[PDB]
Amino acid sequence: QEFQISDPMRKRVVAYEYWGFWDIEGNGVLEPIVATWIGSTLIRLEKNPYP
Amino acid sequence: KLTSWKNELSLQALKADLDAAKPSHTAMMIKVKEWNDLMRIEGKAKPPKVKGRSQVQPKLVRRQAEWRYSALTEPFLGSNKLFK
Amino acid sequence: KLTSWKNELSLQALKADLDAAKPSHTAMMIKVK
Amino acid sequence: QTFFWLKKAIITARKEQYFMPLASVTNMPKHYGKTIKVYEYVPLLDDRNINDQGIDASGATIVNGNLYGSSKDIGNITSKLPLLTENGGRVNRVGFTRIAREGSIHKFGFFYEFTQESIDFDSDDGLMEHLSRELMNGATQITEAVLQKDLLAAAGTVLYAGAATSDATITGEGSTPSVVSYKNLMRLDQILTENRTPTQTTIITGSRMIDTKVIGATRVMYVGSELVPELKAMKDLFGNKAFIETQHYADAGTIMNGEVGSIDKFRIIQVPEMLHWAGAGAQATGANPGYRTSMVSGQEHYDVYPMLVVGDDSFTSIGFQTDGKSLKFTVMTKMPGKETADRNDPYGETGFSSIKWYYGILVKRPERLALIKTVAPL
Amino acid sequence: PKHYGKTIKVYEYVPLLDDRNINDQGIDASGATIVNGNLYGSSKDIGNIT
Amino acid sequence: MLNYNAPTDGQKSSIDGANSDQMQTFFWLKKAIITARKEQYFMPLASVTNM
Amino acid sequence: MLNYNAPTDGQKSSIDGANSDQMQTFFWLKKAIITARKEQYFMPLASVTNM
Amino acid sequence: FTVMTKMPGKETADRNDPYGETGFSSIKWYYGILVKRPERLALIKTVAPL
Amino acid sequence: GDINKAMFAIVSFETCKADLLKEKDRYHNLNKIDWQSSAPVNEPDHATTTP
Repeated sequence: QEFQISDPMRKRVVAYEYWGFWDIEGNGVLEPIVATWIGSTLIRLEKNPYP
Repeated sequence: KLTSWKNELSLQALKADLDAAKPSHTAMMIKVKEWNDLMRIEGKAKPPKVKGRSQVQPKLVRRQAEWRYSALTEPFLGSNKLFK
Repeated sequence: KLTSWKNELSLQALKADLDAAKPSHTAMMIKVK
Repeated sequence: QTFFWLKKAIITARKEQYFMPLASVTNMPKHYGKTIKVYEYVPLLDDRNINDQGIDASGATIVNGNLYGSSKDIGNITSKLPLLTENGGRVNRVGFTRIAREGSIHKFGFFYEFTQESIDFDSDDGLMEHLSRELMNGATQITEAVLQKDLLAAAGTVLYAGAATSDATITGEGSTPSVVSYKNLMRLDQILTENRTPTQTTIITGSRMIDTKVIGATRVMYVGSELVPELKAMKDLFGNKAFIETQHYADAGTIMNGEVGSIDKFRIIQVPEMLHWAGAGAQATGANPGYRTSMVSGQEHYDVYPMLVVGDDSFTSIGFQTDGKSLKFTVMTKMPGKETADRNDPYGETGFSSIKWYYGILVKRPERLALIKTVAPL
Repeated sequence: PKHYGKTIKVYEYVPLLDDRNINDQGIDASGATIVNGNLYGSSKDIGNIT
Repeated sequence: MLNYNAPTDGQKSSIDGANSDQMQTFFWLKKAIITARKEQYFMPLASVTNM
Repeated sequence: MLNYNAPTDGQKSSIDGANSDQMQTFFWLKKAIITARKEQYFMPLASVTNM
Repeated sequence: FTVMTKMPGKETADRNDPYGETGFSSIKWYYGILVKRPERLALIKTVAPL
Repeated sequence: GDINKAMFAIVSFETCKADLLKEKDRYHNLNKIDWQSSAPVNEPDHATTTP
């Protein structure tokens, strides 16, 4: 519970990820997306990369 | 705004979905914890402590799973190649 | 300064990592004993 | 003692909350105390620009640095114009001022206890899920109530109806009852327009369907469920009906959630949980025409109802590790058992579940919060 | 189903904040015991809630 | 028990000595609000003649 | 004459009004001052014995 | 030196403190000496200048 | 739970000055360490079978 590395570039911070379908264009067609956020910051948001 | 899509999801919608899905997951995990408790002899499994009597409990579930582990792991490790 | 790196680790960081990691090892070694 | 249980419990839903989504979130980094401050730069000509840095055209020192305050008088302007001569030098000087505001954070929480006998011997399965759901619903309702109370207390523009001038002077009985009138809505609109408050909506022009009316309201008003019967029967200045229901302009317009109609330049929204001061009004005698009262220390007193309007960028929600939403809850459950029983309870047969959060609000400019206090009918 | 008499029953859960929730498990902020368990009932007073 | 108390209101956190106090107590956004220019109506009407 | 004056010691700056004060009045290094461990001379001599 | 520490959180929540805002760090060790040849230890007692 | 994802690993061993002198270039700053007087092997944390 208490372990912390000295160097901040090696600190471990919990992150969340979301895999799901969304209607990106509002047209009624659902498409897969991926989104990653830490805390209250949305750091990445894009379509599904895997073929 | 990260991208150029017409409809942007935003964090609030995603967190609404998470907070909707969470109650079922929390109710589910209690059963998993109970099964692990039966396996490892903790929680409800552990016998009560009495000063003048024993508190031993032989491990049945652990034993039954102990042969199954080695029975199942072997076919995946029989050859140098894994995929055909 | 031993080497020419722009950022050097220094001994304080190393002992900090050692003292941070040691408590878990202490709790584990009891089981092996 | 043999009964057949339907195994489908009767459960209600959670209160819909309208004030919380309006808020905007400002982050507080940790290790900075628990207070936020900002600056406001007052313009040159406003009244608040008080400074001892003024020289008029004649060259003398004068008390007021700003050339002329927020005064529309022609004579005053003609008196205080900055004039210059051919051989000008050291003629006119001005100065500026900045103002600071702050907000802070508080802390809340509550918990409950259960026993393992309760969760085991009970006939109804899924008791735990029910208890957790009820707890979370209660927490959200409490949060929204706190936010609404703070907004009502921090209001800047207040318009008492009728002839009263305080909560105590609000009354229904008498020659001049204190109820909403069309002139009051017009006056509130005029004040808000003067305050440069940006308009939330846009004018709805006509449609092609038969029996369709046009509405030119540009703002949003929040009322309780108690005022709506009073509002439905208002008459405008000339005498005809004032309220315009939603079915008339459902086409050619977008009906927002909870909207009941539109009067003058306001689209009325009905909030289920709207708070009212109880007994704040004057004493109620036997001449009550049918307005709500409340029992205050053995005396009947009238009731006061908020009728709130919220402008744009009036406030933000201070967020301390509050994540995306304006509030973040922290909940932990300790399942009862002997394993937990080590120090306090030798047996440890009771568990618990606690929820806590940090709440804080900052009002940047309180001149865009408007509020009309009135009594409401039975 | 048979062999259950001629009676059927259900359970109705009441939320935390309604006044029907008459229980005896309250502790106030100071730490003392209080008469009502539910924080505040259906009441919508500013003063009572605050 | 080490506590925080209130750095303001004339109280001290227990970590702080007799000679010290907290360096930072508030947070500053560095974004100050601005009042927009009053809009003009009579100016567009006027026509210009050279002198 | 917009003067900085001396914000600390109670002499408010000229620009500030009757409600506000200078937001920052000092710079903080964030690199504290510490002392090292005392050297040990008798500890190296001793020897350890399990029991 | 056997060092134990419990940061505030779920693990330090208990019936006395249902929410849990506390903590502690502790350090302990064992000690004892056995003297095999005390004749070899030497000492001189004297006063010292100011 | 994976050795590959580990950031660091620290190992303590017994060595003599001849081992360090076998490759002079690798090691610097050997004069400060004493090699004349201290002759117990008593470092507590290090566990060894040496008498």
